[PDB]
Amino acid sequence: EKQILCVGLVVLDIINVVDKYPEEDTDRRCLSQRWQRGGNASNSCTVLSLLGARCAFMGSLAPGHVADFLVADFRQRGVDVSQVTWQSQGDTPCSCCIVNNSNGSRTIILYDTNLPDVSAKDFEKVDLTRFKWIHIEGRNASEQVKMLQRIEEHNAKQPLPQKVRVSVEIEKPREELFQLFSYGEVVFVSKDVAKHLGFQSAVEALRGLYSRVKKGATLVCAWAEEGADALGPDGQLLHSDAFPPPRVVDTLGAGDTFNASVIFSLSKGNSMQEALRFGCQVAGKKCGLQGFDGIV
Amino acid sequence: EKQILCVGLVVLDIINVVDKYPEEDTDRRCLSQRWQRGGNASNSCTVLSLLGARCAFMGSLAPGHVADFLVADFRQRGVDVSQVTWQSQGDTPCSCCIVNNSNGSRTIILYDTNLPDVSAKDFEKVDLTRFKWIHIEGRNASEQVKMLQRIEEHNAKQPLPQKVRVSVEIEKPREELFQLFSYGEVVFVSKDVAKHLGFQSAVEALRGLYSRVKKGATLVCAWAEEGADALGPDGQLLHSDAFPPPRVVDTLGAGDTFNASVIFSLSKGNSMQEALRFGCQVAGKKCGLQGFDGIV
Ligand SMILES: Nc1ncnc2c1ncn2[C@@H]1O[C@H](COP(=O)(O)OP(=O)(O)O)[C@@H](O)[C@H]1O
Ligand SMILES: Nc1ncnc2c1ncn2[C@@H]1O[C@H](COP(=O)(O)OP(=O)(O)O)[C@@H](O)[C@H]1O
Ligand SMILES: OC[C@H]1O[C@](O)(CO)[C@@H](O)[C@@H]1O
Ligand SMILES: OC[C@H]1O[C@](O)(CO)[C@@H](O)[C@@H]1O
Repeated sequence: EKQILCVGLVVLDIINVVDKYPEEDTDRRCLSQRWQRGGNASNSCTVLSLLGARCAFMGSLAPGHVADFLVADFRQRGVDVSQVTWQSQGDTPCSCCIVNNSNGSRTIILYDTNLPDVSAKDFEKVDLTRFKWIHIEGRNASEQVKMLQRIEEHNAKQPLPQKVRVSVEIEKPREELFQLFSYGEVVFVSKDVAKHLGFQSAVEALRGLYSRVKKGATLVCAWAEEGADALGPDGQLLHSDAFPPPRVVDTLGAGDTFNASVIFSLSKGNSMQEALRFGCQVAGKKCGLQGFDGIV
Repeated sequence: EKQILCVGLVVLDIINVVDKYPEEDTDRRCLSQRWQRGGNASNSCTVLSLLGARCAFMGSLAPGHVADFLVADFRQRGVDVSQVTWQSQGDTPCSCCIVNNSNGSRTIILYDTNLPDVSAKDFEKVDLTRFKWIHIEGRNASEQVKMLQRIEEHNAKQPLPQKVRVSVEIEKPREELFQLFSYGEVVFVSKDVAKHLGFQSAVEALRGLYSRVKKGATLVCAWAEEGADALGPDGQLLHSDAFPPPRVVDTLGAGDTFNASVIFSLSKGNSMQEALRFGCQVAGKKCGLQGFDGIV
């Protein structure tokens, strides 16, 4: 009955599949175009739902056609959005994406602004006993640090079988987000963050960044087509190769698929080695199809 | 009380204003992004409305969030959409547009498909006495030829002050569309069509293509920043220079603005020379602002 909660961003992705990258100053038909619910935390809710886990999303929405599409899509997947922060006004962000079918490239034109992120005041109203796992996409670090501290104070009063497991994603190389390294039992660190901090390989990143994580936590670093690596308190450097499809056609959300699949596998009691393998398997399969529905 | 009717395409334009053309395989914020009702005939209704003429739109829509946005926008402008053909199913087309603020470039990723165009059976239900002018965007020529013939049969029974004036646009270089040359009192021919038919200047295009238009009609050929030219039955080659803004920032719909402004000026009894001038003035002003609302 307990759900998995993901806190972070939801956007509307308008995805244009093309057979060649558009030439500036021209008009040309795409191969296909679709509206797709996006955002890191939102995409991980999609994959968790497809994998069979009841999950909830916490993010910001503003009234309009965009939010109406997103709410209906959330409902279709069975993702709980009762804790979404509804802003009085604003523009729900929309990403225009160009997916080149010929070379597998992914180009994202991101919205110029975002709605205000979920506040710690917002998060304080959440009944934490509803959830066995809470994943936070690193965005507004000062507010999210307070959220993570609230979960720690909650867990201090709970016995072992009723503690809420926590994971965080640190994807953008913004110094403020690095306060999140010291929270959660699993920390997903992006390749962009690793390179920004001076590491040019997943193995180097784990060795160099492990001192930042909380006592007993596991650091996870996915490295695109090179697979994914992890380092936990037992001191073993773990690695899974990627599972590339015969033809890479859609990598948008592949990292979100990896994140959700690792969470799913760990929530079912699997080892980090198996969860890393499972995450690359599901994410690699996703890269060979459009959207997420085909991962099954 | 009589309105102007434009028959053709409506699409949803998602317009991304950027400071540099997006690099393939990257993510980057735009300067701004907006939803804008688009399509040639639909854009001309917008400009006609802003210029103060009551107008109506005839096109195809299908249920969904896209049509809901478009219908509300039509309503905001006061454009009558009672004769829109509502399809039972389908995807209302959406164009993803990249507008480079630095060089004024316009890149359009067009939807892969379109809804079925308005049929001659659809158009037969329209009360032609409602309209003093009917403009047809050349799309499904075999059906639109029947529409134009119906207007001719209607006008044959009307006295001089009650005849419906007709204009056509021939924008795409598709051979089937060239059946429309012989219909209407004003024929807008695009630069792309002129070059496809072997003419590299507006003046050459008018001289070489005038034999195709109906007896007494005027052929109009706009040539982007070179202005616009026209040739009517008096035999005088007319030309207006363009009226470029201090900085060209948004040319999407500039041709639709020119078309509507020429129609507007002619409907108010002005000469072709003045209507050509007026069309370049309004379209040139449009090129210096986003969307159409600022033309005033
Ligand atoms: N091009 C690719 N080919 C095969 N697998 C991939 C590819 N990109 C990503 N993956 C899979 O997805 C995971 C996450 O990659 P990441 O680099 O974080 O994705 P994103 O591009 O979404 O940020 C990898 O660990 C791998 O399992
Ligand atoms: N780059 C530009 N600078 C100035 N005026 C322009 C420009 N592009 C178009 N116009 C104006 O708009 C009119 C129509 O141009 P056209 O080439 O048909 O537009 P479109 O690019 O929308 O097809 C021109 O006759 C001119 O009045
Ligand atoms: O940065 C936000 C972008 O990233 C994604 O979440 C994919 O991971 C897209 O759905 C969204 O447009
Ligand atoms: O071809 C259709 C495209 O052209 C426009 O009508 C501009 O003239 C756009 O609004 C639409 O996306």
